[PDB]
Parts: sequence; structure tokens; C-alpha cells
Amino acid sequence: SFVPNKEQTRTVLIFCFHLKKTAAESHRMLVEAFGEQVPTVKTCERWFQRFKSGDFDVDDKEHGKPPKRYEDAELQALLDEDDAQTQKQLAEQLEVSQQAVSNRLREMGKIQKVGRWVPHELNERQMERRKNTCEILLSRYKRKSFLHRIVTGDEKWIFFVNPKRKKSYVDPGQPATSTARPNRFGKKTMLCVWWDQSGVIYYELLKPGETVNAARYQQQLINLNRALQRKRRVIFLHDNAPSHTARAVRDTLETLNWEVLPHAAYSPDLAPSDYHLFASMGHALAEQRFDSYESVKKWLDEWFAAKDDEFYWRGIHKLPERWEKCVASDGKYFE
Amino acid sequence: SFVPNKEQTRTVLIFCFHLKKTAAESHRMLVEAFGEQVPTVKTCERWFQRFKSGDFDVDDKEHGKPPKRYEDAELQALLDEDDAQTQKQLAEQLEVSQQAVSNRLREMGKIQKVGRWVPHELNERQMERRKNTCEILLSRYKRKSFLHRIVTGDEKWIFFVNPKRKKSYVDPGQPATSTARPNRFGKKTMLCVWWDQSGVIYYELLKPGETVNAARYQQQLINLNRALQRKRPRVIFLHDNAPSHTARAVRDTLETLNWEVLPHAAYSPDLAPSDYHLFASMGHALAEQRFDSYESVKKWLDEWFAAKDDEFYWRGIHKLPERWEKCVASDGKYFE
DNA sequence: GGTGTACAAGTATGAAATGTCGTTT
DNA sequence: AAACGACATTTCATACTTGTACACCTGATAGCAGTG
DNA sequence: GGTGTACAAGTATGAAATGTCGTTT
DNA sequence: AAACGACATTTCATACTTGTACACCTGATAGCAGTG
DNA sequence: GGCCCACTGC
DNA sequence: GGCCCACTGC
Ligand SMILES: [Mg+2]
Ligand SMILES: [Mg+2]
Repeated sequence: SFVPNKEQTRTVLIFCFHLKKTAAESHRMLVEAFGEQVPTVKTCERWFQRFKSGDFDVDDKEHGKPPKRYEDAELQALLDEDDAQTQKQLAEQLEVSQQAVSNRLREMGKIQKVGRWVPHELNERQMERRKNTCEILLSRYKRKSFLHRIVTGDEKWIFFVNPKRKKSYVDPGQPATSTARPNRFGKKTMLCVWWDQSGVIYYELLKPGETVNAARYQQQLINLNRALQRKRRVIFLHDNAPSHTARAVRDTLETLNWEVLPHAAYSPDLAPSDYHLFASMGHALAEQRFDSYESVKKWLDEWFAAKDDEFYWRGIHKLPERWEKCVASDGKYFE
Repeated sequence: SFVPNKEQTRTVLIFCFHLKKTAAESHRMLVEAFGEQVPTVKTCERWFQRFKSGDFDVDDKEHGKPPKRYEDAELQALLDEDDAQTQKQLAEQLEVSQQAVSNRLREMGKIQKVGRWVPHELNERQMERRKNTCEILLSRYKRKSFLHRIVTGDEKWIFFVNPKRKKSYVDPGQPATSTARPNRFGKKTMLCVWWDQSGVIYYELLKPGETVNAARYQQQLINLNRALQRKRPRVIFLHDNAPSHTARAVRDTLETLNWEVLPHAAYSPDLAPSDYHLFASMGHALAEQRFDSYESVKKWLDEWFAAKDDEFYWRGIHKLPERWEKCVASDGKYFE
């Protein structure tokens, strides 16, 4: 009460062949073993031909199949036109189903990736405006590194709670751990902070209802210089905010005698405070909660000092790497 | 020419056995065929034992293997404690590697899902406050459906651009189509809109710098009644507990019109038809939409309301008591 | 509330594998 | 006997189809301060 | 760059499979 | 001869390991209007 | 003197 | 008859 499959049967024909048996001889032995279920003599005679040309492959040669409605490169053509396109959209153009393409994208090497966020929709001018700033700063950097003289800063919000969506490992069809959504008008503090390649220099922490006026910003610049003179020419870089563009402050920047660096609009990607310093903070801020304003300050103090010096230096000195990219992108958002 | 593998060799022993051959006879035939590469007589004798107990499995019985460091349910225990946990965190508790767990989660049925967002962190009171509203409305619905008499509305923002992140199909290591982030202070319009199970009734479209005061909201309620009287036949009003809505000023106007206000708990957009149904549908139709002007918005709305079935609006209103039951089953909590 | 992707099971394709039977070696 | 040639008949991976599970979306809380 | 998940290639486990050789049927 | 028993020897899926590719995160644009 | 109104970038 | 709270929910 054993029935052999196709493969096992063909192996036995290899065996008989190597035993110098004749085609029909073998067939009679197959029946002596397995009864009448086995193949005709004619197929035994055929396999013997294949063995006489040393083809001991037991698997079938690949059978007929329906021809393809479209080809791999006919789909590839559509992805080069437009990377981000729904499977039903592609399917309509190829005149096949959604499910059809689903497979072919995995028969090809493809995967789904998510569209990276960028700060702004740029003008044709805004680009070349950006491209020039970078170009001109690269010229000057090559003549001499002035990055050891750079002091920068920017202002940024810090919420007392920073919820993030959880990710649960659970059987399919089960729900995940839901999270309670952040109050866009919950408790928060504007952090004004300026820093050298050495470390942080000085910073303030504004309670909401203390707006940033040019009048405030100067007062911060004085207390900045106070700190800078006792903690350490100077080269200033900061975003083109209206408190920063204030004529009031541009006088104060001459009086201090700090050279303002040229900076194009909408370039937080070229603002060390933004791309490096605050970015690091973003991770350390996840799922954090604070009682009070001194709970924030206390956390900051520990967290700044906890970093290397090599940290701060690194983010400042990454500038000219980025300036080159910016120039290579004709002013566009590189990366 | 040809050397046979383990499986092919064992098949031939099945063949010899069925040919009533002796163990050692078969072995001699194996060598006659394939030369001296084949197994000993002793293994042939063994396989014959297995065939005598009808075991014609050719694959090995599964070999020895290193014993498990932890068991499936020892990991399962940790996921019941805390669904959302990183592989390195679990790995530390089991005293195994991250990569180890990666596998065992797929050896088990598991997958990673994202934590659904909910409107608010609720109090113990806020829950039962909500649970009662639902409970009391279910009592009344059972006595008679009053949902054909319901007129509800809410206010919501509409941005002139609504960017969404693209998703690219591309070889691994290639970038995806990046897309430019929305300006939180770009052009926008507050949409104030009220609607019956029939369709939309009336709506206004505020330019920013026209705040919603109780004084405005009454003016909208009048123009609402103006519009409503030019359609239909009592009325039952439902709207979110905003301060313009809670205004004593407006609560007088709601008696004067003689519209019964429905009780509604705080922080329940999940029990607000305008929110969960009407606006939600709009959210999709608003993706990657751009507008020139305010009439561009109105024009799009007009087409888009009328384009819907009646069956649409009705559905969302009548889905209420389904949700009230869930709310009660959750002891007031956010039934996802 | 609506959309997008993948798994499942059904269905044609069509050349390779198989079977039938008079003829050749 | 044993193999063959020419014909009809059948097998099965393939490249699609329609039906459908289910992950994840969607709705949920209004800016400022400069300059001209 | 920081974190989290999955794909490599190397390495032990250990019982099932194999081999050797005097002994039993 | 053929099969066996008792012993030494070897095979291989398995359940881990460390090394590493790479997807996706992170930073970027300040509320209102009631009531007591 | 004042206020407004329309750009500008954070 | 005017304005600054600390609450509140969208
Ligand atoms: Mg800034
Ligand atoms: Mg509302």
C-alpha cells in the first residue's frame, strides 16, 4: 500500500538503465513492484533516450504558460515617469488588475518607501538665492576656515508632554496600544539658545505670553555678550526672522561688532541649530513629561553637559559639506 | 555520468523491497548500477525494517537540535504585559539577542501595528459623564427613533493646500519622492456647516479674521432657520460644547427658535456625526487639493455635497446608536 | 466614515509529458 | 519482441482573474512682529 | 547622525543516520 | 550467506550568535471666546 | 500723533 | 463701566 510519484518512478528508470536493462524489461519490473498504476512502455522508451544523452534531470522541462500582457520594462517606464503612483493607477494604464501589478512589483525588486518631508515649496528665485549664499560661503571657507569663530542660535518650542504613537506586536486582526493625542495648546516654553563649536554659550526659557520683540532680542544679545566675554573675532549666524531683521537689532550687531553671516530664507537645513542641535533634542524629547519650567531647565542643563564637545564641533563643521550639496542641487533641498 | 542522492537511493530500496528482494541482494545491484559510492549493506537492512512497518517516508526523521532558551509563551507573557515594546527590550528580558526575537515573533504569528490616535486623555469622571449621555440617548431611541428629526453641525478648517506624503515604489536604497511640508499659517477658511439626514441644509465660509462669537453664531442660526423653513415641516439640535455654543446668548436663541438641544458630553468628536462621518469623508477628497480663491473652495464644496447620495448623509446620522452602545460598553472610554 | 496592498482560490494558456496503435527493426 | 512515428489526450507551472482580509486613513483644539 | 528590524554567514547542538565487525539464524 | 547487536563515527536542520544593510526619525512656521 | 493694510520669514 | 484673572472646550 505504497504508490510512487513521478520523480520516484523516473529514478527507478535511471536505476534500470544503469543495470543495463532494456526498456520493456524495466516496464515489466515496475508492474511486478507497484502494480498496474505505472506508466506505459512508451514513456520508459522515451526516458531511455534522455539517459542516452546523459540527461538525468528528473523534473519536467518547464511547460507551456500564458504569455505576458505587458513586460517588466513597460511597467518600469511608468515608474520613471512617476515614482509615487497607486497600484490601481498603474494597473489601469497597463490594462491589467491591481493584484496583477502587486505581484510584478515583487517579481521585480521594488518596495514601498515614504515621502521624506522638506521645509518649503521653493521658487525658481529662492533656489538661486540659496545657491549663491552657499557658493559664496564655500569660496570664503576655502581661503580660510572661519568656523572656529562661528556663534549661532535659534528659537524653538518645547512642549511639557511629547506623545508619540506606540507600535504593538500583536496577532493580525488585534488592535494596537492607542495613545492620547497632544494638546496643540498645552503647556510649552520657547527656548532661545546660542552656541559655539565649543559648547552652549547662553540660553533663556520664555514662558508663553512673553513674545519675541526686537526689544527682547537685543536684551538677549547683551546677556549673550555678557556670557560670551566671561566664558571666552565673532561671526554670527541666525535665521531671517523679523526680530532678527529688525534695524534696531542690526545696530546692536554693529555695536557689539559681530559680523552677521548671509543666510537665505527657508533654510533650516543650513542652520546648525536646526538640523543638528535641535534634531538631537527631538529624540531625547520623545515620551517626556515635565512638571514645571525648572523641570525643563534642569533637564536641559544635565543634557547639554552630558554631550561631548566633539558633538557641538561636529555639527558646526558639517556646514561646508552641506553648502556643496546645496550648490550641486542648484539651490534645491538636497537630502 | 551520474551519482544519486540520499532520496533517490532510498526510493530504489523501496523498489527492490516491492520486487521481493533480499537486503544484501539489493545492495549488490546498487553497486552494479552506481559503483562503490553507495551505502553499506547495514543501512539497506535498516530501511527494510522501516518498510516492513509500512513507513515509506524517504526524508530523515528530524535530527537533534539545540534546546530553546525560552519558550513561545514566555515571550507571549511579555507582550500581554506590554504590547508595544522594542525587540532589544524584549531580548534583554529573555537574555537572548535582538535578532533572536525578530525570528521568534515571525515563528509565532505576530506583526507590528501602529498605535491609533484618540482625541483626548479622559478623566474617570469625563468617561462616566460620556457613558451616561450615551445610556440616556439609547433609552430614548428605543422608545422612538428621533434621528429623522436631527439637525447637527460643527465648524472645521480647510487649508488652500493639503499636502500629503508620497509613497514611491523603487529599488531598495533609492530615495522616494520627497514632498513639501504644509505651512500651518497658510491660507485657510473656517467652514461652518449644518445638515439633516436629508442632505446639507446651510453653510457659511469665514475668511480668517472673522472669529466665531456668540453674536456671529446666532446670525448663522437665523440664516440656518431661514434656510430650514424653506425645506421642511419638530427639530432636534446637536452641536459640540464650544463656548459660542454654550453662550447664554445662544441658549436663548435656541428656545426662541424652539429647537431642542441634545445633550452632548465634552470631548466626543467620535459621537459627533459632523466630525466622524461628514468631515472624515471630506478629509480624503481634500488630499492633494489646491485652491486659488475662496470661491474655488465654495465651488468645490457645492459640487461635492450634491455629488453624494442621500443615502450617504442618512447613513452617518443613523450610525449614532451603534456608537452609543459601544460608548456604554467601554464604560465611557474611547471605543476605537 | 475610504483607500491601498496582499493573500486566497479559480481559470485560461500551451508546450512538455503521456497514451494509443499501426508500422518498422 | 522491442522499438518506433504519427496522432490524440492529459498534465501543471504560470500569469492572469475576482473575492476578500485587513492595515491604516479620516474626522476630531484660531500667529506673530517687523517694514513701507 | 540615531534607532529599530531583518537579512546575512558562522557555530554549537544532539538525535537520527551511518559505518564497522564479531555473532546469531 | 544473510541478518543481527553493540559499538564508534558522521550527517544536518535547528536555534541561536555577531556583522551589517537600510527604512524611517529628527530639526525646521506663536489660540480663542465665553463664564464666574 | 493714531491706525490700517499687504507684504516678509520664523 | 473698564480690565485682569483662572477656569473651560472647541
Ligand atoms: Mg527660529
Ligand atoms: Mg467644532
